[PDB]
Amino acid sequence: PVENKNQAPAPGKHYFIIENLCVGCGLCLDKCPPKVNAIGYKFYGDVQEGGFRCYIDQAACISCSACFSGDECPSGALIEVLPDGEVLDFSYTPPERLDFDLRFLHRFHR
Amino acid sequence: NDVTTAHSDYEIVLEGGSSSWGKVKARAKVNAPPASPLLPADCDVKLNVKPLDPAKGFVRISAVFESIVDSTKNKLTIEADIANETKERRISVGEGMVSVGDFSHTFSFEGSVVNLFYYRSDAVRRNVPNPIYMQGRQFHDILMKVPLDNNDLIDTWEGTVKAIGSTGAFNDWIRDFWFIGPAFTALNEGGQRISRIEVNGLNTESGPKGPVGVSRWRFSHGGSGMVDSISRWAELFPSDKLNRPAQVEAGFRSDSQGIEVKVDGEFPGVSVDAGGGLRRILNHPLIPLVHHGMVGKFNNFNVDAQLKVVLPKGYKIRYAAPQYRSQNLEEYRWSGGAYARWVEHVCKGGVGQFEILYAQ
Amino acid sequence: DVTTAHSDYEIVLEGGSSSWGKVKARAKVNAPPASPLLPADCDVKLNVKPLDPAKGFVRISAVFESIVDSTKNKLTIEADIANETKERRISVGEGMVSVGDFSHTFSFEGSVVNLFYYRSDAVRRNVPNPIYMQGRQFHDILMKVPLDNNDLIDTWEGTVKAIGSTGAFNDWIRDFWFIGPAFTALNEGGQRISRIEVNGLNTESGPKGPVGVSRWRFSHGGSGMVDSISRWAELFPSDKLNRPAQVEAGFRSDSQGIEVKVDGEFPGVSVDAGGGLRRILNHPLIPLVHHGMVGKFNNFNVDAQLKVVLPKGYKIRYAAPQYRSQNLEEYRWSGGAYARWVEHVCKGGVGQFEILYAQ
Amino acid sequence: LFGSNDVTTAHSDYEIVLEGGSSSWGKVKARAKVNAPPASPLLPADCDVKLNVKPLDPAKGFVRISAVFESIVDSTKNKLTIEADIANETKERRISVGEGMVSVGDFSHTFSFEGSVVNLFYYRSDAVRRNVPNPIYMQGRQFHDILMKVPLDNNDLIDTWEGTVKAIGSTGAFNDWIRDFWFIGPAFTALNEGGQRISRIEVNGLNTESGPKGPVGVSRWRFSHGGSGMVDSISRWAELFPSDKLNRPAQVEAGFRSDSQGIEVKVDGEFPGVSVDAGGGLRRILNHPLIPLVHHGMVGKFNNFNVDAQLKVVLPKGYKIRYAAPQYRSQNLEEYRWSGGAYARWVEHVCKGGVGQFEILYAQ
Amino acid sequence: GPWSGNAVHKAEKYFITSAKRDRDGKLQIELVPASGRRKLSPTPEMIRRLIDGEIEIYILTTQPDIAIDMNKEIIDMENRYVIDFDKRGVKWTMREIPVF
Ligand code: BCL
Ligand code: BCL
Ligand code: BCL
Ligand code: BCL
Ligand code: BCL
Ligand code: BCL
Ligand code: BCL
Ligand code: BCL
Ligand code: SF4
Ligand code: SF4
Repeated sequence: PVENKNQAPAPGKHYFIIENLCVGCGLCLDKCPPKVNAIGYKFYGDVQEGGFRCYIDQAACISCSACFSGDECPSGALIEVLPDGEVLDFSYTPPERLDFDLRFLHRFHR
Repeated sequence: NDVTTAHSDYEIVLEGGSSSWGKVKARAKVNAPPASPLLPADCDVKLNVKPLDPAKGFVRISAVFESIVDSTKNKLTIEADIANETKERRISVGEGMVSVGDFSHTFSFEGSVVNLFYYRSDAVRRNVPNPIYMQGRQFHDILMKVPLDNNDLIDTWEGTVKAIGSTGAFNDWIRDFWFIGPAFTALNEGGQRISRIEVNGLNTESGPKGPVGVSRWRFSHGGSGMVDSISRWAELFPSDKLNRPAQVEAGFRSDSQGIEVKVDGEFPGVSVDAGGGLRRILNHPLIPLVHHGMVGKFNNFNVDAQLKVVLPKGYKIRYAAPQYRSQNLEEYRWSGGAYARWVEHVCKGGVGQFEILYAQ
Repeated sequence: DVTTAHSDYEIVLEGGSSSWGKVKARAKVNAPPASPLLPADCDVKLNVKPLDPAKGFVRISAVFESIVDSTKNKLTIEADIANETKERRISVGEGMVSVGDFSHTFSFEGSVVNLFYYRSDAVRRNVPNPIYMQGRQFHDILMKVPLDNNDLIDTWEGTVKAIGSTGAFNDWIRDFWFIGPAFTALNEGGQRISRIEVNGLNTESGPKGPVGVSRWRFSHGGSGMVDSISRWAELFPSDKLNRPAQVEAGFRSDSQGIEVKVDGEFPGVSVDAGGGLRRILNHPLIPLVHHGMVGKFNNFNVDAQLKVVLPKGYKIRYAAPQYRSQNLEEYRWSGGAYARWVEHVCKGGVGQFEILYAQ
Repeated sequence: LFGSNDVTTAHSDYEIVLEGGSSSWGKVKARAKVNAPPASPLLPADCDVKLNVKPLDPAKGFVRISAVFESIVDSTKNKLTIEADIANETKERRISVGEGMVSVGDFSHTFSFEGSVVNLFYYRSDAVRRNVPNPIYMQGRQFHDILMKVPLDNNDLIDTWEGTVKAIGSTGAFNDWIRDFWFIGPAFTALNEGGQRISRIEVNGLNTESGPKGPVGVSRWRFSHGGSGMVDSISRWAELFPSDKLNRPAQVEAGFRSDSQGIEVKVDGEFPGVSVDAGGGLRRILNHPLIPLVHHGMVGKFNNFNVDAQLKVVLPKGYKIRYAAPQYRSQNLEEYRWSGGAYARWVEHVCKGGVGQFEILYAQ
Repeated sequence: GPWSGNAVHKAEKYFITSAKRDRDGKLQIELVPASGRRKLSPTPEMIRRLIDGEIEIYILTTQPDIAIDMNKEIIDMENRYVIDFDKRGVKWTMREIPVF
């Protein structure tokens, strides 16, 4: 009989890099502001065999997190340590899955 | 004419910094009839929380339930002071008023809730990064006082005195009384088991303007992990995260033609740190999911849903499951597709997860 | 093909001097039944005659002839039932089961005290239409069963041995009581039955040899969703009964589908919701939920129509989704919204269909 | 026109290869791909279940089962391995001696258990078995007396054991509230929704013993699992246990992979109790246990779906199909394939939890 | 296979935080996966996984060196540390700040 009013428009930090893992691509350098210059190349030997790696100057590097948030690392050397101590290779790693294939017996994929 | 479709818009505006303090704006309309023998059923509920004292840890919450059912107006207003004494024990001091039609009774209450988890293993918290099913038990001890200022109310108190003093099985049937109708089913569909109550005291002292009936009683809620009150007790009460008066309005109107819902409000605790540096929009409490599925299974529907999560600037979503359809460079939008299937899932009682992980 | 259920419903009401009504319902659904035994052909005939309305004793004859898995089983009951008080009812009767070749007789004298948990005038004044009225039903039934078959004698000996031991036999008789999902239906309907109390298991001499004496009490629950406690006076219109009332309902269920035929002439179809308004009796909720648990199991399109023939001089005033068609004295609910409500109640929806008619 | 649009799709295949003669053996290969979201609060859940079983010497019986569950849930690796010798002492009792190990993420613990399960129907009437061809519902109750011993090598085990020791003595309501703990998730709902009732456990006294191979917590407890009648674990005690049919080893390599967009189920198995003899010389595929159907009903009613289901019963050359309702779609000379129409309706019925019959009677 | 989990790592990469040598040896040596959401302990089942090859634990450098001589003292190239003294363990090197 009686009802109340309604409206509803719905309907109608201290980042580190593991030189053992790093391969020296330098996208961290591109992700770093030029004013800081924290990422730097360190040369070890022949360039074609891996050669140079990259390093962070902890004093110069002040909590930008652009490198890791960009998630551009192919090698996973760009790691982030946390105040509690956990280490991150990637911002979000895919979950590990128990992989086993599906083949219907009567369907064409058997 | 035969098609029944649900049109819903959702907006989650998170705020920057460690504290979430998010705003939720939800609109919903569905053509399916409601599962209520009394129709039309209209309700307005206003929940406002205010920080009474940060040093004492006292928060103040006022809930105003205004409802119209079968042309009858009911109003349960309740102002309460919640205080976290310990991580297990919590205290409450409050006053309220229930006015149904011409009848109205005011109540006051002192209440201690002691929530104890059964298992405090470090192994589980060490292994599982996202604990959902946490069993436990909540012991409520409530001393509630009501002025016996009405003759019918006095009759109720007198009859209850004799009922308690006459039947020893009253502690079992009081659950049937308390869980009026389908509620008694829902507790079994949500993993909630309720122990027989214990009436510590049942006495009456008189105030100069009228008598006051005082009843102290205890009961034991028991959660098998699915219960939000037990498993998410810490996420339940973000008093430390609350410094600004938060508030939510929620009104749903249910004619036989359709149901219209509007829920607009800001509150803290929307996003919590799930570990790994990614803030997670909080896991869906499962009790609402199953209890709403109880009525949502009753009819089929087409799904037209749209969620618009407004991230604060500088943050990006790293995980969404299902994926967001469109992005406005700050707002992540889930419209249709597997999100529609998930909306169907949760409407009908599904407890599937919707992992929104976002980070700096 | 596709599961499409065709249901033709019609109710015809007398008015003023009678709350009586004649109901015809023909349902056919293509979905398979949820019976572990597949073929089930059951016929039910309930005939209530007013033996004496002044005494309150009305005689209910109930025959249930079922064929399940090529097993014919026939239950029959005859009971004189009378309200001693508004809270207590008393029944005296006899019947027998005819399961397959086995058949056993039972003479039952029962008393059901249906007490409300609370009876508040404050509740009665506002929120007028009471649906979820909670209460407790105390049933006390004395059963006399002649012990004739040696297997029956063995069963009697087994139960008298089971009551000698097994101190928890009263609680476990609940697990025995409900053959299948009925124990789940207890919670789905909201009723919680307490442990029974066996006042006496004894033998007694009689013309048919010994007669097992079994006096026992139990307690039907108090959620309020169950309608036995909520509408105690509505289910039993002894005063409104003056002629024999007859309901013949039968369902034939094969895996290909279920076909239901109901023809019920009964009193109590019209209840005055308010001054000057007559309402169709509100839907009981326990049947809705108990059949919804079963009907949720398959998706279906619905073809439903409801024909209401009123007493002459009455018109429909207020209605959950309005009538699709109106001939003089005849109203027809069909189309979209009524089909929505039918799909709602098939799957367990307890939503209302409030049809109010007035002179 | 039609209603209930925007349905998902589930594609399912089943194959039951029966063995002729007195051997009631069967080979069940099932596949399923469901595009509906799962009901997992920790959604990315993939579990592989390897149930091997071997015939130990049948002089006393004691067939040996070996279950390996490996479940990755929310990128949490869990593994439970149990090897146990089980023997039907009498028709009503069963006695087992076994060992096992759980391992979640990092924490693992090994247990050695012995168990006496006394299963009793609430009634055994000659009239019932005389009048009914097949009683699917049967009321009864199991009594498990379980003695489980766990070395407390890990500190988590020690803390939990101390907590349990304090709890069993501090609270007598423990016997009740342990049931609240016993159901980790919605299993408490499935208990009453499935017709099962669980009595308060009766502790016979859990005690610690000083073992040379680490201290061992030895807990003896008995619990009563009563059934309304739908429970396969009670009503079908004669079945569930190939007491004499295990003349050959048997295996199951089941598994599922569940994630935000779907569910992928693959079952390979060889079971000795697929076929049940019936009266009149007829043999049938065993009646479906109803606890699976009902417990699946809770999650099966969460989305509207259409099923494309195929089933092939590879019947032995010596048998011809009978009393198949729904009827067979494709008829080979020996094989029989059910698909579509009424069978699809039955699949949609049992996916949502409908306890319906699919009578398939094969005979000579 | 490779797509499940972090695609770089063949085995589950479990870095070792600097939990060390502060209270009776600190047997609760913190093992953290590349996902980093959980924080596990070096229980014998983790050692079973590590000897199974499914997981691989690695020691980092830019931190208080983790029981570097108490876990194992083989320092031929300063990275010959093994838990069960026959492990074939691998150490992650980070001369992050000390190098120019
Ligand atoms: C609901 C499931 C559980 C339950 C779980 C909890 C939880 C959870 C809490 C309490 C708390 C309380 N419980 Mg309780 N409790 C239940 C049943 C009861 C019953 C009863 C007979 O029904 C009684 C008398 C009590 C008694 C009480 C009080 C002692 C105390 C404060 C109440 C209050 O302020 O409410 C005021 C009224 C409301 C605000 C109305 C709306 C309630 C809903 C649940 C709020 C949901 C919030 C929404 C999702 C987000 C809102 C954002 C807003 C900005 C806040 N409980 C059932 C069994 N109880 C609190 C405490 O521990 O006190 C010490 C507490 O934290
Ligand atoms: C489809 C569902 C998913 C799944 C989804 C979830 C979700 C969702 C949750 C968990 C939770 C948990 N799950 Mg899981 N999980 C799955 C598979 C597993 C497997 C496995 C098969 O290997 C294991 C060991 C576990 C174990 C666990 C724990 C890590 C945790 C509960 C802690 C606790 O209190 O438990 C106590 C459990 C018991 C009291 C129940 C009884 C235990 C078993 C059944 C006893 C019988 C064992 C054996 C067969 C008997 C014979 C031997 C005897 C010795 C006689 N899950 C499946 C694949 N899991 C919860 C969590 O992490 O909580 C924080 C949670 O929220
Ligand atoms: C007396 C009630 C209890 C309590 C009971 C619960 C319960 C129970 C739950 C929450 C939940 C939440 N509560 Mg609380 N909570 C308490 C105290 C607080 C306080 C505070 C400082 O006072 C705050 C700020 C919060 C804030 C929050 C959020 C963190 C969270 C909801 C997240 C979300 O996005 O919701 C989205 C917002 C909504 C959908 C708006 C709902 C608005 C309506 C008016 C309230 C719900 C009505 C409910 C359906 C019906 C109640 C009818 C009963 C008969 C009373 N709670 C008090 C002490 N709260 C949930 C959560 O996830 O917990 C971890 C949850 O399960
Ligand atoms: C998919 C959705 C489908 C659908 C799905 C199904 C399925 C699936 C099934 C049914 C079944 C039935 N459906 Mg249907 N059904 C549909 C549409 C309909 C429509 C309609 C729209 O017109 C109607 C009228 C019905 C009606 C019916 C019934 C004829 C039948 C259940 C019989 C019953 O009453 O048992 C009532 C029986 C009980 C009361 C027994 C209780 C047993 C216990 C052990 C005893 C306890 C004590 C006892 C109650 C005490 C009584 C005491 C006395 C009062 C003194 N369906 C929709 C469209 N329906 C069932 C069927 O036919 O089975 C063969 C079934 O499985
Ligand atoms: C159904 C919910 C309640 C219930 C509520 C009631 C109510 C209400 C009444 C009884 C009554 C009786 N109950 Mg009872 N009773 C239940 C279960 C039981 C059980 C049992 C094995 O579980 C037993 C032993 C009994 C015992 C008894 C008898 C002593 C007595 C008369 C029975 C009769 O004649 O039946 C014959 C059965 C048939 C007529 C079939 C009944 C079918 C349905 C349930 C009702 C008929 C209406 C139908 C929908 C439409 C047809 C209209 C026709 C004109 C009748 N009840 C459950 C727990 N019981 C009566 C009384 O109080 O006795 C003193 C009474 O008024
Ligand atoms: C929309 C409807 C969809 C659908 C939607 C869903 C949803 C939604 C869900 C599933 C789930 C599942 N579905 Mg499905 N599903 C459909 C149709 C199918 C089909 C098919 C097409 O034929 C198949 C093969 C399946 C099969 C499955 C499983 C892979 C899975 C349940 C696992 C289970 O058994 O755990 C067995 C679980 C247990 C035994 C419980 C263990 C815990 C308790 C506490 C302990 C119990 C007792 C213990 C084991 C005793 C041990 C000791 C004794 C000595 C033995 N569904 C339909 C078409 N499906 C669920 C799943 O797992 O999601 C990940 C789920 O959430
Ligand atoms: C699940 C439903 C019932 C149940 C019904 C049964 C039945 C029935 C049996 C037992 C048996 C046992 N139960 Mg139990 N039991 C349950 C709950 C429990 C719980 C608990 C969750 O707390 C525990 C600890 C136990 C404890 C135990 C042991 C004492 C005993 C041997 C276990 C073992 O060998 O398992 C080994 C573990 C398994 C093999 C894991 C997988 C379990 C599933 C159910 C097997 C499915 C078989 C599949 C369909 C076909 C396989 C073919 C393959 C080729 C083998 N039960 C519930 C209440 N229990 C047995 C007994 O009596 O021992 C004396 C027995 O026969
Ligand atoms: C400890 C557990 C109990 C037990 C519990 C049960 C229960 C309960 C049931 C069976 C059923 C069956 N069991 Mg058994 N059974 C026991 C002993 C045995 C042994 C043995 C000699 O060890 C064998 C070989 C069998 C074999 C069989 C068949 C006779 C039958 C299934 C036929 C069918 O077609 O399956 C085809 C089935 C498959 C294709 C699906 C298999 C699915 C998964 C792999 C196993 C089921 C459990 C659950 C879904 C998954 C794991 C959950 C937790 C991790 C434990 N049982 C032990 C003692 N068994 C079922 C049956 O129909 O009974 C009449 C049934 O419901
Ligand atoms: S965090 Fe900032 S300063 Fe450090 S390397 Fe990255 S961009 Fe440069
Ligand atoms: S992105 Fe990775 S590989 Fe490239 S320079 Fe940075 S750390 Fe090295």
